[PDB]
Amino acid sequence: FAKLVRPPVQIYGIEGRYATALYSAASKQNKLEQVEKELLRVGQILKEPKMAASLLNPYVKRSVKVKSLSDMTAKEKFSPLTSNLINLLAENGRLTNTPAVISAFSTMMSVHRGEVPCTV
Amino acid sequence: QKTGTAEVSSILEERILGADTSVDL
Repeated sequence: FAKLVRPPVQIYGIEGRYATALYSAASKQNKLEQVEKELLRVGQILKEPKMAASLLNPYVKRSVKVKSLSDMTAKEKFSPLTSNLINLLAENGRLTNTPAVISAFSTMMSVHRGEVPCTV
Repeated sequence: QKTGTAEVSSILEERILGADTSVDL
């Protein structure tokens, strides 16, 4: 009981593999923008102060949230790489640290372009 | 507690494409 430390938090492993295991196919189809830009919307939807209460409210439940997620993506017009990983985020109660998983996507995307020469 | 995951997003990619194997069991 004397001093206190506060380390930052970003990129870890199972959360980073969620974006790299879904965008790994996007890297071959050139969807890093289709998956990195749509995933950011999930972080803003939970970061929003009016929407943050709806995602953390105890009434959304889990089975009901699965239908609300698919019924929201239908109006959000997500991309071909954002209507599957979205369920995993709301499948096992993963809407608390969901923005940290999107940040790892930007760091993993840098490793998909560094080893891919495509300029003339 | 609420835990128990095994790279589910990785196995899901194989179901949609599954085009990368190198003798691994």
